[PDB]
Amino acid sequence: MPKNYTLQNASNLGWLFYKDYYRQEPNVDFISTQGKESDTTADFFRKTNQRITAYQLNSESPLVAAFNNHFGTPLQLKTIYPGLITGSGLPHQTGSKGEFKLGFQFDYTTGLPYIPGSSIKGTLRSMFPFSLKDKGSTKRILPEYRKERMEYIRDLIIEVTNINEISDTEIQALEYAIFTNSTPSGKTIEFSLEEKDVFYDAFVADSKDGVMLSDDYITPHGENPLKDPKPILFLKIRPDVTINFYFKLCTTHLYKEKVCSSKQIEEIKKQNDFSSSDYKMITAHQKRNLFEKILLCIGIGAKTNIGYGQLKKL
Amino acid sequence: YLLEMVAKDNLFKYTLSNKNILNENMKRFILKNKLAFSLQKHSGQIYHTAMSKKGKSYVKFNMLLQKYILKNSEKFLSSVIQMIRAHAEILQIILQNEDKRTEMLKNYFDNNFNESCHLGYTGLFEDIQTLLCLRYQENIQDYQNRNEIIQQNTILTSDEKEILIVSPAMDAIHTIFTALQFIHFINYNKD
Amino acid sequence: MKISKKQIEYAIEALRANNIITNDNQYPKVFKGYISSFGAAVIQSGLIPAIIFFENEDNDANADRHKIIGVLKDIINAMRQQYTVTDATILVSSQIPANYSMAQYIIEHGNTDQLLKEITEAAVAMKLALRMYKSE
Amino acid sequence: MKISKKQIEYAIEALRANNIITNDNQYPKVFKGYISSFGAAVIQSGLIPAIIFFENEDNDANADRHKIIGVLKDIINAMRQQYTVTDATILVSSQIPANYSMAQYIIEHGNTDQLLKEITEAAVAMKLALRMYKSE
Amino acid sequence: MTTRMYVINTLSNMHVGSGEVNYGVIANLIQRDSVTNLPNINSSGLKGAIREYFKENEDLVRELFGSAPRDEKTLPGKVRFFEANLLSMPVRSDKVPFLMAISDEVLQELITKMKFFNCEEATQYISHLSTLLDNIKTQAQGTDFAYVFDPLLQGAIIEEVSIRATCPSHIPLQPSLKKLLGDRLVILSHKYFSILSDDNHLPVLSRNNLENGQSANLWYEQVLPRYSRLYFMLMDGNAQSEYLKKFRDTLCTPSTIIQIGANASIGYGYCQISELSPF
Amino acid sequence: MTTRMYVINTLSNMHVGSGEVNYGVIANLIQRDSVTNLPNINSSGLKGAIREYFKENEDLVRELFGSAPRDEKTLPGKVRFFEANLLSMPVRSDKVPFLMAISDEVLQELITKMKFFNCEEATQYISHLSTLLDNIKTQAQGTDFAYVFDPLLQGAIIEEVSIRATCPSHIPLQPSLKKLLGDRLVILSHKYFSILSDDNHLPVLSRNNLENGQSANLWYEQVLPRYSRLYFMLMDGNAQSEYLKKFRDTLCTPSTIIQIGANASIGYGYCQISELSPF
Repeated sequence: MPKNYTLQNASNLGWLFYKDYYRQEPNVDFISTQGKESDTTADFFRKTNQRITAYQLNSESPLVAAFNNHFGTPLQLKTIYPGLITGSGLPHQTGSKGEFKLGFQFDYTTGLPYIPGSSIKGTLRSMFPFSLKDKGSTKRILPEYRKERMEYIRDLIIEVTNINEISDTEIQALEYAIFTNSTPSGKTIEFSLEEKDVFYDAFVADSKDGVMLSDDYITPHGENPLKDPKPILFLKIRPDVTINFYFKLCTTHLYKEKVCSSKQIEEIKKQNDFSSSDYKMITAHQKRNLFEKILLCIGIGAKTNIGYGQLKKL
Repeated sequence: YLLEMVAKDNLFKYTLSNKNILNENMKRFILKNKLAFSLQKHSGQIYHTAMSKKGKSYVKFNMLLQKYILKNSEKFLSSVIQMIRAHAEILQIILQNEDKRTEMLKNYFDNNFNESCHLGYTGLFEDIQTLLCLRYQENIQDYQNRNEIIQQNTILTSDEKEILIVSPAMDAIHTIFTALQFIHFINYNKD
Repeated sequence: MKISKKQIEYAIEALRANNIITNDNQYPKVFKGYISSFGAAVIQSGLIPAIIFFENEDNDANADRHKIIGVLKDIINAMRQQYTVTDATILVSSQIPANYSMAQYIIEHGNTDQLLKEITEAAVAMKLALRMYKSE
Repeated sequence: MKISKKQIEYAIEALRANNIITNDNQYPKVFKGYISSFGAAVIQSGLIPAIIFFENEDNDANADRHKIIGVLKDIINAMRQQYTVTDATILVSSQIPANYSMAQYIIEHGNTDQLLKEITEAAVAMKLALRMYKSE
Repeated sequence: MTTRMYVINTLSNMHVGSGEVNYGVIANLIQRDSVTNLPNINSSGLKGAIREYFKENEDLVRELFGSAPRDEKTLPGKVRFFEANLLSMPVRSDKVPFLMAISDEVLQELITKMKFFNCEEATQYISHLSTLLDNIKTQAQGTDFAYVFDPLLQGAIIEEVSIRATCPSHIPLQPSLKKLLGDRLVILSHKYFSILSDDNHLPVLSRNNLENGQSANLWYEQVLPRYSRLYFMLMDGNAQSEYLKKFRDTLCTPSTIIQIGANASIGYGYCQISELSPF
Repeated sequence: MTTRMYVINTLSNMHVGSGEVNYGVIANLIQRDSVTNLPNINSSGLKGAIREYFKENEDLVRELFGSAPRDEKTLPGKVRFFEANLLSMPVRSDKVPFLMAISDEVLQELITKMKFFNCEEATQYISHLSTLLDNIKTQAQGTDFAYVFDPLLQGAIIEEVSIRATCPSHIPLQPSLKKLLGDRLVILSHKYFSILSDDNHLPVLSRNNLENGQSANLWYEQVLPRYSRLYFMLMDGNAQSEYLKKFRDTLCTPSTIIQIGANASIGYGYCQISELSPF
C-alpha cells in the first residue's frame, strides 16, 4: 500500500510481480488476440505496474537493519542510471501490451529486490584469471583470457595491499582460496570456520527520496531496418539507490606460492627458516577493497555491456 | 591329513589307485614340495590352504608375513581381506585374462580402495597383487594339464572329479585370503 | 513425482498426432526449448500466464508453438479417459473439448490444483518423450 | 544382489563392444559417474525416465553417455541367451532388436518387472566390471 | 534436562538438497519428510552442520558428537539430534509482506511430538496449543479455513486468490504462542497448506553457468524461504554438564549463526537456533 | 498370562540393518521378514535395545534378559522375545497427511498368530478381526480393494500406488481395532501393500561424508517410515513376578522411549511400547 515498504502495510513485491500480476478481473481479457492488444488490458497492467513502482524504502528500515545485524557491516554502493537488472531471464510474459516482459529477482519472504550471492560470486570471479574451465571448447580462449585477467588482478592487488610483487602461481592460489576455498590442484586445506569467504545476497537498502523500482524500455530494431521495432518493457532498480553488499571475508596468508591457514602460518613464522619475501598477506579489509574495485570496474546484473548495474561510492 | 592327503597330493594318487586308473600318465602329474596349514579358530571356522615351496610364491608369502605382522612399522588394512573373499569371482576373471593380468589387477585394487585412507597401504596392495599373480602362475603350471586329463577320464564319478579338479585361480585367491587372515589373526588383540 | 510409462505413451501419441514428430521420427529442434520454457513459465509465473503465452498462434515464432498446448490437451484427455469411478467423484474426469481454449477451460473451471498437477505431469511427459526422439 | 560372474563377463564383452574401453585398457573418466548415477536414476525416478535420460544423444555431456545404454542392452541380450527354456519359466528369452531403442522396447513390451530386474543387475555388473580398467 | 525443543530461524534461504534426479523443471529439490512430505532437515545434516560450527573445540565435539571419521578409536555420540520438521513457512500476501503459515495438522504433529518426547516446557505449550486446536476445529466445522489473529489482516490473500483470510473473534492467540510460531500467524487447512507447500509452489531460484560471459548451463533450485521456522528435538545423553552448558550457551546466543545445507559460499542456509522459551 | 502382544509405535525413522552387501544403489538395507518379506525387527535387536534401556537396573536385566556377554557365570534369559513384524505403515495421502496401511494378509497373519500363541486378550480381538476380514472379503468379491472406515476419508489417494480408497458402509471398525491398527486406517489388497512396502517405495535417504568441505563418500540408506506400527509376542518363563511387573510398568509407561536400530545419535528408531488393551 503506497510508499514506505514496511512489514506492516505493504504488498509483497514478488507476489505482486509474479502471482497477482496476471489475475483475472471481471472485464479484463488477455487470452484472445484482441484482448492482449486492447487498452483495457493496457490500463490493467498500467495499474499493476504503478502498484509495483509505488514503494519506497527508508534508511532505517527494520528489514535492512535486520540484514545488517545478521550479515555484518554492509558495503554500500549507489546505482548509476542505466538502472540495475537482475534475474532478467526469468519467464514473465503472456504476449500482452503494457506488461513487464522480463523477469526480476525478488526475495520470496521479504519481497525486497536483491542480487543473489551466486551472482555476486560469479561477477567477482569473472575478472579473475581462473574463472574459465579447460573443457575443450574453451581451449582457444583460455590462454588469452588468463593473461589479461592476470595482469588486471595483479595491478589490483598491488593497488589494494602493501605487496610489491606477486606471481601467477600466487594469483592462482589466492583466487582458488577466495572462491573455491581449496587449492588449484584439487585437494583442500584445513581452514578454520571463520577462514571462509561467503558472498551473501546484496539487498536494496535505501531509496532516499524516490521509489526503488522503475519501468524501462529496450526496443530491438530488427535486422530488417524497414520493419516495425519491438518495444519491450521491464522492471529496473532506480538510480541513486543504496545497494548493501554483504560479505564474510577473512585474511589470506600466502607463504611461498601456496595458501596457508592461520594455524599453519603461525608455525611457519615460528620456524627457524622464514622469508618475509615469501610471506604475503591480504587482509579482509583489503579483500573487501579489491571486491569493491572490481564491482566499480565491471558492475553487477544483466545487460552490463549495455551499462546496467554500475556503481559509485556512497 | 594335511601332510598326507593335501601336502603330498595323496588324495589324487589314492583316489586314482582305488579305481585302478593310476598308470604312468597320471603319475607324472603328482605334485610334491607343498606346505599345507589349517587354522581352526575357537568357533569352528577353518582357514586351510596349500602352496608350493618351490618357486617365488613361497618367498613372497614369507616376506609378506614378515612385513605386515607387528613386532612386540608397516600398516595393515583389514578391509582388503573381505574384498578378496567377496570379489573372488572378479579376481578369477582378472587372473584368467592372461594378456593384461597385472594391469587389470592393479586397476581393480586401485579402483576399489580409491579413498584417501588407502594411500598409506599401497605397499600392501602391490605385495598382494604380485603374490596372487605368482600363485596363479604356479597353480596353472602345476594343475592345468592335470585337471584337463582328469576331466576326460571315462570312469571317474562326478564327485571324484569335483574333489580332484583344483581351480588354478580360486586356489590362489584362497591362499592369499588365508595369508591375509593369518596376518590379521596374529596382529589384532582383543583390547 | 514419478512419470508413468502410460503417460509417456500418451505423450508420444499426442506428439505424433499434433504433427510434431515427423513420419521419420524426428522433430524440429526448437520444440525442446519450447517445452523447457513452458515448464519454467508454469512454475514461475503460473498456469494462466504460461498457457496464455504458449496458446498464442500470432507469435511470429520459428515454428507452430501452439502444438505443445495441443499435445498438452491430448495428454490430459488421455489421462482423464482412464479415470476410475472412485476418482471421478473427486476429480473432474470430463474430456476437454477439442475446439475449446485451454486457458479458457482452466479459467472457467477456477484454478484448481487438479489442473495444475495434470499440466505438470503432461509437461514432464512431453519433455521425456521429446528426449526419446532425434532432433533434426 | 550378489556378484554374478557370468554377468560380469557379459559386462566386459559389452564394454569392449560398445567402444568404451580403448585398445589400451582405459576409458573416459566420466563413464564411472554415468554407471554410478544410472542405478540411482532408475530407483528414484523410474526406469523409463532414467533410460530416456541416458539414451539421449542430444546431451551436453563430456562423452558419449548413450554408450552405456547400448552396453546395458548387450548385457540384457546376453542374459536372455542362456535362459533355461521351459513351460513354467516366467522369463522371456526374446532378444532385444538392435534397431529398437531401449526406451521403445520397454514401452512396447509392458512387462517391466523382468526388465527392471535385468536392468538393475546389468547396471551393477557394469559398475563392478568398470573397475578392472584405468580411470583415465 | 534430557529432551529439549529448538526452533530454527533461517536468516537466508535454505537448500538441504535431497539425493534426487528430477527430470522436470526443478533440477535440485530439497529434502521432504518421509511421512508428511513437508520440508525438513535430516538429522544427519543438522548434526554435521552443528559439529562443523563447534569443530574448533575438540573436546566439546568429541564428547557431544563423537569421534572423527578418520580415527583409530571411535567414540559414540552422546547428544541425540532429531530431524528438523517444518513449523512455520512465510507466505506472500497483499495486505502484509509475509505471514507465518502453520496448518492444523502441523499443530497436531507438534502437540503429539511434545507429548511423546516430553520437552522441558512442554506442559503449558501442549495445553494452550490443544485449546487453540479445539477452538479452530469448532469454528471450521470441516470446511477449509484461513484464520488470522489480527483483525487488520482480514481478507488477506494467502499466496493464492482462493485462500482468503478471516478473523475468528473467539480464539485468543497467547503471546508465547506468537513468539513460538511467528508474529503474523495464519493457520490453514491441510489442503491449503499442502497446496502452498508443494513442489509447484515452493520458491524456486534460477542459476546458470557462464563461460567467458556466455551461458554454458542452466538449472533451477528449490529453496526453503527465508525466516522459515523448523523445530527439532535435542536429547542429552550421559554427557558432561560443563560441555553441555557450553554447547547450549553457544548455540542459543544471538550472535551465533550456523550454516545448514548446501551453497554455503553463496549465502544459502544461515540459521539462528533458539531454545523453547518458558510459557 | 505367559503371552502378551506389544505394539511398537515408532516416533522416528527406523533403520535396522541387515548386514547384506547390496552392491547396488542402496548399500544399507533394512531387515525384512523371512517368509512375508515385510520390514521387521529381529528379536535379537529387540532384546538388545530393551536390555540397553534397562542396563541401569542390573538386577532386572540379570533376572530377565540373562547374564552379560562377559561374565564368569552364565545365566539364560527367562523372557522370550519374539520378532517384531510390521503391523501398519504410514502411506502418503492427499486428504490427510498420511494413512495407516494394512493388508488383508497382514490381518490374516495377525489372526493366525493370536490363535497360535493365545495372547492375553486374544479371544475378542480374533473374533472381531475375523468378522472384519469376512466382511472385507464379502465386499471386495475377489477384486483389488482399498477401504477406509471414516466417511471423511472416502476418495483418499495413496501416492505410491495411484488408487483411491473406497468406503464400504456395511463394515464397522470397532474402537479397540482403531486403537490397535492405528487412526486413519486403510485396508488394501496384498498387491497394493507389497508395492507400498518394497525397496523402491520405502524412504531412501542420501548421505555423504565431508572432509574440509569436500565429499569423501556417498551412500544411500533406506528407513522404515516414522509412525509405523509393529507387533511382537512376549512370553515369560519362570520369571519373578516382581521384576516382571516392574518390567511391564516401565516398558508401557508413556514416558518410556526405546531406541531400536542404528543411527542412534541422529535420532533413528525411537519407539514406544504398549500392551494389548482389553477389548
